[PDB]
Amino acid sequence: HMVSQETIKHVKDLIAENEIFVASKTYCPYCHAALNTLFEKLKVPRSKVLVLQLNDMKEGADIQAALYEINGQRTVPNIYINGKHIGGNDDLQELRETGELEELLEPILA
Repeated sequence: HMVSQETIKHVKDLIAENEIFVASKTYCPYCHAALNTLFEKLKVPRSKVLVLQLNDMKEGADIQAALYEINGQRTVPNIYINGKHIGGNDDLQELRETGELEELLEPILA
């Protein structure tokens, strides 16, 4: 219970309001891997995805701490698709490999 309810609600809002939400950082190899998969490989429209660079926001550490409380993950990339917690790049690639990611992205690509 490290973070304010204000921050928890704000992060929950970002998760709910955006088709895809990706918590990221600048110069983050695995963040780059996940975004390259989404935008370049799978051609998800960039305008449908909210990407935040935590290290460059005042509220950055606060947002990261909120995500830890919400989903138990402490690292970036931290991905949500259609309100559902995906995880990091490992998780995204695993869903891709089974064919699940295709079905998760379908309603969004429409």
